[PDB]
Amino acid sequence: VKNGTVEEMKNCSFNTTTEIRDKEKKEYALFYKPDIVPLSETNNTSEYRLIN
Amino acid sequence: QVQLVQSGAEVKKPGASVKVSCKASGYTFTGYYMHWVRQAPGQGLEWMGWINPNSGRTNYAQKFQGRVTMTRDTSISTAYMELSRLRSDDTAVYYCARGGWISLYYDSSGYPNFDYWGQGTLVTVS
Amino acid sequence: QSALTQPASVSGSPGQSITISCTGTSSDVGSYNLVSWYQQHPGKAPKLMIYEVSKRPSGVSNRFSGSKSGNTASLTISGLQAEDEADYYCCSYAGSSTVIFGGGTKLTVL
Amino acid sequence: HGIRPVVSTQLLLNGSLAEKEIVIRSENLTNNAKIIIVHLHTPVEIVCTRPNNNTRKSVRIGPGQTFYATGDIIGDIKQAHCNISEEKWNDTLQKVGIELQKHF
Ligand SMILES: *[C@@H]1O[C@H](CO)[C@@H](O[C@@H]2O[C@H](CO)[C@@H](O[C@@H]3O[C@H](CO[C@H]4O[C@H](CO[C@H]5O[C@H](CO)[C@@H](O)[C@H](O)[C@@H]5O)[C@@H](O)[C@H](O[C@H]5O[C@H](CO)[C@@H](O)[C@H](O)[C@@H]5O)[C@@H]4O)[C@@H](O)[C@H](O[C@H]4O[C@H](CO)[C@@H](O)[C@H](O)[C@@H]4O[C@H]4O[C@H](CO)[C@@H](O)[C@H](O)[C@@H]4O[C@H]4O[C@H](CO)[C@@H](O)[C@H](O)[C@@H]4O)[C@@H]3O)[C@H](O)[C@H]2NC(C)=O)[C@H](O)[C@H]1NC(C)=O
Ligand SMILES: *[C@@H]1O[C@H](CO)[C@@H](O[C@@H]2O[C@H](CO)[C@@H](O[C@@H]3O[C@H](CO)[C@@H](O)[C@H](O)[C@@H]3O)[C@H](O)[C@H]2NC(C)=O)[C@H](O)[C@H]1NC(C)=O
Repeated sequence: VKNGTVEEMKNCSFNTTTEIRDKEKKEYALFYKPDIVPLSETNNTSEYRLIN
Repeated sequence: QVQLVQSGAEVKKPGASVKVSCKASGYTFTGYYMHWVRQAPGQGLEWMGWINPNSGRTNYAQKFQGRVTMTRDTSISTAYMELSRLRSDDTAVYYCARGGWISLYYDSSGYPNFDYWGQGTLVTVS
Repeated sequence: QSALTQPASVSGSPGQSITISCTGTSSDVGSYNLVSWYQQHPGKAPKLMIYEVSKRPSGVSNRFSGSKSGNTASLTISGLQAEDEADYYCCSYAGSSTVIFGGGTKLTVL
Repeated sequence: HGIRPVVSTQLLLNGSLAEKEIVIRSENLTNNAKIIIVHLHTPVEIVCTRPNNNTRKSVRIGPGQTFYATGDIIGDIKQAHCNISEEKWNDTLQKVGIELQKHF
């Protein structure tokens, strides 16, 4: 997704616990901008967090 | 009036990549979608894909994802079609068409309404 | 992968009403009202003849018509002439922002 | 009678209609801190839409419990929007204004 006047969504990848509870895999999902917040006050345009 | 102009003739060896330019004049380039189709000699029209001039949003049909790419230049108002991995059966005429109206409220990309057509670019792999 | 089912040869005579019908699957023509008809002589680009099943664009006379029933759509041409000997293409919207064309037809005048 | 539990903040949707005319309710008009309700006589049609074609994803987050998110958007990206008619809305606002002018 590219620049536009729409609110748009962010494609975020993260590690999720698989059916094995001592193992992790990689997954991705599209999230709305209000539901995404920067992780820390430091300048980083790639690492983010949920609003919760 | 609305005019679409492409290259006249194109000769390319198999396995290489080709670039096709579709220059549009007489209307705002960012007001309508731009569609690319292909027609082999004897065979009918094959729809390749569409591109939105405003954003970089492009969509391609099956058997073309990754094999072809579409870009645009708004300053000169010219669409670019880059096709790689040319085979022996790719000898065909590529046509550039004008799609529906961009409204930002309903999806007009899929409407098969092509008012104007270019003369076509003849790619030959003989 | 298969395109829309269309007849490969249609023949007629001058001063006659002839209908060419293209049919498809339940997802292309079953529930979408976006069916278009284009014509194309050999050696030049095509042009629009009918859009949105029954509407008519500016510049085309009242010789052509259209229909939309079930999973098929028909182009009706009344008063054929020798100039109509060309290729006719029936295009439709197949969903998921994809556009699909017909197999191809060649009108013949006897 | 049937009570519709519609969640809204600024407007009232799928509510009841007045019998004869627009009726204005308020605990005290002098106090500006209070909230003043206006019950319309004629409804105003409103049509909201999300043209985007989202895809439902499924991620196994934990044992036996799934998590649903948006996987991909098919087609072009558009703006979800609501539509109302300008003339009817203006007429309704003028009716509310003449009703308010009784107290002012
Ligand atoms: C919630 O509300 C919002 C609004 O708040 C709703 O959003 C609205 O949604 C509706 C539809 O749902 C949209 O209507 C469409 O509008 C487009 C826009 O066209 C306008 O702009 C054009 C571009 O203007 C620029 O160029 C001209 C030169 O061309 C220049 O002069 C101008 O200054 C500017 O630089 C204008 O050209 C166009 O003019 C046309 O219409 C005039 C009447 O309005 C007429 O007087 C003119 O003579 C001229 O004919 C207009 O101002 C419309 O294009 C579109 O209509 C097309 O699409 C419908 C449906 O598909 C179709 O039935 C029509 O027949 C028409 O199809 C023509 O265009 C196709 C390309 O899109 C083309 O493929 C067709 O063949 C056909 O072309 C015809 O003309 C050409 C010559 O150009 C000819 O060669 C052909 O043979 C053929 O005759 C719709 O009316 C609203 O725009 C939109 N609102 C906004 C703000 O975006 C929303 O939907 C609501 N939500 C819900 C859920 O309801
Ligand atoms: C909005 O997005 C949905 C989800 O992709 C679209 O529905 C999808 O429509 C396509 C048709 O183009 C379906 O493909 C068909 O699948 C069947 C097997 O189920 C296959 O036999 C056909 O040949 C064809 O490939 C697809 O299954 C269907 N997906 C779902 C989940 O229903 C929908 O069309 C989009 N909206 C618009 C207006 O296009």
